[PDB]
Amino acid sequence: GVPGALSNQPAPPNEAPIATP
Amino acid sequence: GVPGALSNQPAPPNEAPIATP
Amino acid sequence: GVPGALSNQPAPPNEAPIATP
Amino acid sequence: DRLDAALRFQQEALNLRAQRQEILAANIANADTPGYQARDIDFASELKKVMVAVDLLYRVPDQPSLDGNTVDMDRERTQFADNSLKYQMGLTVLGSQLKGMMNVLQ
Amino acid sequence: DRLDAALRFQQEALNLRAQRQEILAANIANADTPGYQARDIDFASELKKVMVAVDLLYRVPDQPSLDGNTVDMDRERTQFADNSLKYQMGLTVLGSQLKGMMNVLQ
Amino acid sequence: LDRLDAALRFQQEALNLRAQRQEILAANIANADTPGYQARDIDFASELKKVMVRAVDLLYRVPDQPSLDGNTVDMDRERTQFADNSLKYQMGLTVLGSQLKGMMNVLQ
Amino acid sequence: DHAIYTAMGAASQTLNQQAVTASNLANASTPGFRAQLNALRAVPVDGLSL
Amino acid sequence: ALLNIFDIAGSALAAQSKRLNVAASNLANADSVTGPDGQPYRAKQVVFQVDAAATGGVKVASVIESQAPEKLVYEPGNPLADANGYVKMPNVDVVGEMVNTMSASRSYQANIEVLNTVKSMMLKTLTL
Amino acid sequence: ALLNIFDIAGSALAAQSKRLNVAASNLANADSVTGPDGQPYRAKQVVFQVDAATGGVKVASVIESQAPEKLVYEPGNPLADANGYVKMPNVDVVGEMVNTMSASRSYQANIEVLNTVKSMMLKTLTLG
Amino acid sequence: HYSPNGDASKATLRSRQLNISEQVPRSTQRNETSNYEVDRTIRH
Amino acid sequence: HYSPNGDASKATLRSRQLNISEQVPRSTQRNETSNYEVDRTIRH
Repeated sequence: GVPGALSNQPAPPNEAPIATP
Repeated sequence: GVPGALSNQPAPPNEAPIATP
Repeated sequence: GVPGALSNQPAPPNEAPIATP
Repeated sequence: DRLDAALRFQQEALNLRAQRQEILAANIANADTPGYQARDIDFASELKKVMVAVDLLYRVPDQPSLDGNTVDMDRERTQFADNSLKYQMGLTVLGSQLKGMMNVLQ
Repeated sequence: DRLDAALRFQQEALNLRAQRQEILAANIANADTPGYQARDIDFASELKKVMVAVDLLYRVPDQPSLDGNTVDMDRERTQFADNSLKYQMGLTVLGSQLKGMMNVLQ
Repeated sequence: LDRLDAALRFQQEALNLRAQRQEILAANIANADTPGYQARDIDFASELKKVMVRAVDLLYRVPDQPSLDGNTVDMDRERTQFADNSLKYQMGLTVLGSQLKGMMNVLQ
Repeated sequence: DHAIYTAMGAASQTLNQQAVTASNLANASTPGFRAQLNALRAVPVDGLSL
Repeated sequence: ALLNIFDIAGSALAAQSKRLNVAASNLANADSVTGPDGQPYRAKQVVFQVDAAATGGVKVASVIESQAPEKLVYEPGNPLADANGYVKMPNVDVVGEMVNTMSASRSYQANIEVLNTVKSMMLKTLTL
Repeated sequence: ALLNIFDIAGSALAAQSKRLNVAASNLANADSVTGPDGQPYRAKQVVFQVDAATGGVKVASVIESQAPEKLVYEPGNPLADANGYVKMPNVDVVGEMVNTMSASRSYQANIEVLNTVKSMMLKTLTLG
Repeated sequence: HYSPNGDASKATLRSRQLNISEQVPRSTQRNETSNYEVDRTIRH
Repeated sequence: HYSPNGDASKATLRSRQLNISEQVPRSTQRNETSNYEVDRTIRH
């Protein structure tokens, strides 16, 4: 939820697609 | 081994050849 | 003799002549 | 016994503060490795469970990064300062309590 | 002699800490001498041997250097700080043990 | 002498020699800029051994590196000398204090 | 700490190459002259690790 | 559980120093036409790893040459040129090396401060 | 032995001071054309050695570097040789500008070492 | 009189401790403490 | 009277300690402590 809080699961990995698939 | 660890025999001499014979 | 040691002989004065006579 | 029970809570708080300090140091030292997730522990729940290894959980990311790292320097620094000050306070409380327990014997 | 041995364990620990501190100071002072090899000792095994004439080992280099100097700076500085802290810890443990032994005779 | 002074004469003489040596070190610190000055020091071990038999001679210190003005008092070497001299003075002070405290405690 | 030495060596060699170029430019009218080329060569040092 | 802080911070310091050395080497050899053997210089960079025996300090695994294709310029009057008269030059990003040096220096400072604070707390712990 | 630290760090201080003085002298004489008797100024360097296992650092000697003199053409000068090439000092500038900084950093580091060792020695002086 | 126990074929060990390290630059190490027991004859 | 026990063929060791280090620049080391037992004859 609010950034900086505690979560039990990792966030999904980040990606920066140059062009949409 | 890993850098910063301890080992029995010293490091070999370091050389910087200008041109390989 | 070795620098930093103790010797009972005072050192001779230091001089810096501009040109050798 | 009674002597250990009088100091168990303060000692465990000190130990948990030390462990959280180590976690913060690790996840501030790994600030450049991509794919590394920030780590920390829930201090209140950990202390209550131990007074009744160590459980740790990931931190909610603040801003996205392409490499994958999810550590925020200012947040880590504030948490580090808070934990250091609370550890110092716990040490002071324990020292005062021990000094009083020693003084009662004269 | 029982007192001798009981304090001897910590006394030898302190002595080896002092020796390691001296070696660290030496390789700090000679940190810019070309053709120098970093030297250190293994505290745990050395203490075991002394409890049951000191040999020193060459520190593993981390980066090459043309002038033949292998003594790093950061690793040995952290080692210096750790050794100083552990020497102080041993000193205060020995002092506490001695004071506890003394105050019984009052 | 006496049985009491016999034990503590060595430590008293060590303390006095430490005080004189520190005075000489402070003097050559204060005269660090006077040209033509020569650093002076005391051969502590030889002087202590000579005194513990029965003023103190001065030995010139060898110059580290030459200077034009003729001043020959170094700075780093003499500073290390001053620091270690003060440290050993405090060591002797605490040793003598421990001896006197033991002597007093025996008489209680 | 030793990372300063590679940078200072690079600066010194750049100064030498600048000197060579200046020498080439100085004699821009001497008959029958041949210019002096210049280049930088990498000289890695092979230690123990990393 | 408080003496591992020195190990973690020292590992971080060593890794940052290695990264700074690599960046300095790239900046120095940005325009190296050839090496000793004859092959053109290629940019290098470190590969970090998590030094967990569970999390701990950072650790440099190895050094790898960048997989980006090296640049090539036209110079037929050079013995290094191939059949097409193209001589290979290293592919170094000067801005990349600059910002790498900046980030490495800042992380170095942060780790120094962490180590100093932890040393102070350890020193004060003994006064129990 | 914890007393040997004092005469190890004093040796380090003396060696670094000598190195700094040599660098300063070379920078001052970077452009001097002659000596007291027509001998051109030559860059000088110090030789470090271990006192001896291992111990402090002592300056073995001071030696003039054996490099060709960057000779220049001034035919209308008494010091000129048969071809009119006078000899100039072979002193760079980056070398000394980096030597001064390195010597200062080492001097400060040894000062810190001596401070810490003196503090812990004084602390040990009141055992129990 | 004491019978010789130098030869390892009929020594009489009461204790022992045999440490062996080995790294590979084939560094080595071999420590060995031994406590013996000895025969004895006494005539008067 | 004491019988000689210099030759290792019939020494009478009570203790021993034989450390052997070796690195490879073939540095070496060999420490050896030995406690003996000796014959004895006494006439009056």
